[PDB]
Amino acid sequence: VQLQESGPGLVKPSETLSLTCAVSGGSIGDDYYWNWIRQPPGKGLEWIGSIYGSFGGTNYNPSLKNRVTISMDTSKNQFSLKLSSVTAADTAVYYCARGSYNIVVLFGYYFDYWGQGVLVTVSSASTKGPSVFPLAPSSRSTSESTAALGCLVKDYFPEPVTVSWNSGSLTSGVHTFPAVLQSSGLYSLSSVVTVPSSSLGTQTYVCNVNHKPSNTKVDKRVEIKT
Amino acid sequence: SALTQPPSVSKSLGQSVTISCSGTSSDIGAYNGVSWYQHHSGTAPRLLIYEVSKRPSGVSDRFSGSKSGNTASLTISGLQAEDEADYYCGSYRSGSTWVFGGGTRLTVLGQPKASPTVTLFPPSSEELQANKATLVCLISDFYPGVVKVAWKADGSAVNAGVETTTPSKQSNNKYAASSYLSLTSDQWKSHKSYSCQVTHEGSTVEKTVAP
Repeated sequence: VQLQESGPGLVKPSETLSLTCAVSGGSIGDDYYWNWIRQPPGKGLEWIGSIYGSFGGTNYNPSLKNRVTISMDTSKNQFSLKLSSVTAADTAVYYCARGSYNIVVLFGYYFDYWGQGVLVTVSSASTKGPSVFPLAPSSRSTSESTAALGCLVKDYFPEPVTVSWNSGSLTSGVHTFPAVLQSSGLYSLSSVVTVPSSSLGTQTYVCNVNHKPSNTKVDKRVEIKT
Repeated sequence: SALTQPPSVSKSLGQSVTISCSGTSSDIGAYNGVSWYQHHSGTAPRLLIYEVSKRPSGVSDRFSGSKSGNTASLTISGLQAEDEADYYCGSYRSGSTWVFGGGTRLTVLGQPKASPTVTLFPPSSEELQANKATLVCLISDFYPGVVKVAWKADGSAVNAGVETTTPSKQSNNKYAASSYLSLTSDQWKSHKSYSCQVTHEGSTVEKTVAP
């Protein structure tokens, strides 16, 4: 059973946030509660609302019910969220989640299976795709017979960017560092990987930079300085 | 809020902690339905406890839960570094809604001191063509999670152009952080050397790059 959030990471203030949760590994019309829960930065978890699989009845967080509609489509096997008149305080990670129950009036229900979370940022500022530049291998800070190399992922907005290496077939010694935020309003981060010095020249190294908020992907080849 | 937890708790390695969760008679005291959740930065909340004291398969023995009246409690024994996280209680509430606690941030004290490895990269040729230069200073494998970074240019202090991130935990329970020096290609080429200096627990590592 798996849950997967999708939707725009960017939404203008006053406008309506729309997210969908695609449910796999189990039907969505079974005996379950389907939930939206968010976490604004620094704030804690907050239940948004739920819809009941078998009958479609909804319930909402009292202080959000006038702004929220939760829907479900039994074909497509999805449920979804719409949040109206959004403001900066709705900037949050949104999770979908399954609520498993026994007898609600005795034990309530709980959240066993969760999505991974999608960040949504409320902001008038426009989308900005990253510029990617190589970090040329250097051996001085790693162990003997190895070197570290990576990619600077520069000037994007909003979060997040994800980096993988050689299309996910290189996962050993990978470290992607948390983003930094400039006064410009843009983010940057670096991803590095530690590899054998002997393989430089032989093995090609490529960082797969993924920036879904701008629908941009960059596969950057990392070379030695000529 | 709406269910009340301590903002943070700090205990030493091996010790045991208790996280409390004060709610009401329409929640915790109305049902056998308080759940607990572990939330590591970057991944989704993980169910630790459901129906007050039940553990799902895969949750360790060291985690237990109970309740007395309107207050629920989560107990972790044999605290390890990995246990550092934000912990939430939550419950069904009469009227068919659901409410979370505010969350407790657990720190586990007493971990071994680790000095940072420092990796400094020069700007790429490609970026220099565009008349800008970003020096990338990556700081890793340090504990505790606090460093001070300083940048020099031919031995002279730099204050403008610099942005440093808040330390964040790696899988191995040590800390990582990065610092960025944003220059123009003119600046970069006009100095003989740039330096990244990381001070941790009274000790300093310095890496240098050159055009």
